[PDB]
Amino acid sequence: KNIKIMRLVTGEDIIGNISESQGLITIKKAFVIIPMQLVLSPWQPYTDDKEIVIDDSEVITITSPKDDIIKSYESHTRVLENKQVEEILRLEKEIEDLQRMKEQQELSLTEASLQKLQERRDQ
Amino acid sequence: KNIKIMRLVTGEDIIGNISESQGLITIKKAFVIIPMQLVLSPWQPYTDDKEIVIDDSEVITITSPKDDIIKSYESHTRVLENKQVEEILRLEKEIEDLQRMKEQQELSLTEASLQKLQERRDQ
Amino acid sequence: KNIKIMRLVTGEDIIGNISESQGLITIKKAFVIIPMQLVLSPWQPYTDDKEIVIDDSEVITITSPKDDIIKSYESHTRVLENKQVEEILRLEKEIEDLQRMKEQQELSLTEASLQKLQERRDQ
Amino acid sequence: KNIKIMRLVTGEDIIGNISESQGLITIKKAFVIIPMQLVLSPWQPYTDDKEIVIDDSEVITITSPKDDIIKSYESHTRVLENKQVEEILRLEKEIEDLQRMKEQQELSLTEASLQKLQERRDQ
Ligand SMILES: [Ba+2]
Ligand SMILES: [Ba+2]
Ligand SMILES: [Ba+2]
Ligand SMILES: [Ba+2]
Repeated sequence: KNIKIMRLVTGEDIIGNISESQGLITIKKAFVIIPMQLVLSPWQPYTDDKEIVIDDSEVITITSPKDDIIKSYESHTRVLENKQVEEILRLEKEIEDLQRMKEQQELSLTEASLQKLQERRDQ
Repeated sequence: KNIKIMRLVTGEDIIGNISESQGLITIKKAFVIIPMQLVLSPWQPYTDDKEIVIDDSEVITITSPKDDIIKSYESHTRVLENKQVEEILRLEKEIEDLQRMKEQQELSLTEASLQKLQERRDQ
Repeated sequence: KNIKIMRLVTGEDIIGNISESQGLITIKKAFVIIPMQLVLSPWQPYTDDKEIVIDDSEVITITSPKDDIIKSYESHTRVLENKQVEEILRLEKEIEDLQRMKEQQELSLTEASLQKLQERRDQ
Repeated sequence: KNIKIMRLVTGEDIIGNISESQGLITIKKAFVIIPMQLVLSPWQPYTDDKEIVIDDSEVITITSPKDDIIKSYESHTRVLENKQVEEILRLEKEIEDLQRMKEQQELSLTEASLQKLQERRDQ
């Protein structure tokens, strides 16, 4: 584990897990720090990739942060995971309930209705 | 000691102690100069590192400043240290007073209460 | 254990743990009973001594109380201990947090600033 | 030195230096504690005696106090002495100034006026 803040050539502050292998660096769980206490936002809200590879030629400064920001970052990154798991449980329960109710509703049906059901499902 | 102002590719003015060793330069006690008299702000308010290493390919101009800005910078950099030391003394005194008062409060206690204290502290 | 209410020559009612050895009696956890349900107050709010020794020549009547007052006295004397322990935990946690924050704040300092810190602490 | 609070048969709280020799006790710098923070008042504001001798048959409880009251008592008993010394200096300076001014005023006088002065002073 290695948490190091950095400043991008664009002019923004990125905090996350860093790995510098061969110049090009790998970033995990990156967060944009908005100056405003502190506010953190997702860096790449359009991708699900765990790691993002960038080039060291496009980063200005890489430095270790103070402990308060470390605590805030850890708290935020565990709250997000907890909420994600809670939503997964909610979705699974709703899916199970809907499937059971649909099964019971479909159970009471006639033969011709079942044939029409199959035909329209095929269509 | 070597104080030289510089202009970054972003378009900001940085004043601080500079050391140019092998192209990449080391900066200590950097300050952003805001055009407004003069106003100075911390450059990296999220890190406690004494020195920051940047690349000469990302700096436009490095030049020595006039004496008025030198005087203002020295005054500001000593005022900050003085205030830091004063706050350290304040915190130490408050901690000592709180510890002493807690010790006297805990002194007056019963055996069963002491056992409950130890159990809940262990929990 | 022996709980016996008594009436003082002053004209007040004291309830607490009693021990009559050689005329002079020892009282622990004494409480003044205010006639108003029942209201209890500390008897000696300026001392931390567990036991107080008084003379039997200065007490009018010593008698055992009814069960309702015993229950109220026990409830009050456990609530006070519980609140005392809770406040001890609060104070310890606050002291630990303040000490940790002061340590991190002092960690980031310069040599001359450290020397000034030591000199002013000595003063 | 021995500071012990006590409760009198009258029903008041006395704090001061105590000495128990032969039953009868000696009290120095006694203060009445008024329940209201804490407020202290002189016990015997009509006498200048340093020590007052009372009988143990007229005191209910004698117990050691907590540290906060000790600190307050010491602070008050040094402030009173400091103010007393300051007033002594004020009075001495005023007396010296008045004596000097009277001496200079009396210096310029005639022989018959001096004789009348002596006669009326004798009267
Ligand atoms: Ba770089
Ligand atoms: Ba250049
Ligand atoms: Ba009796
Ligand atoms: Ba007595």
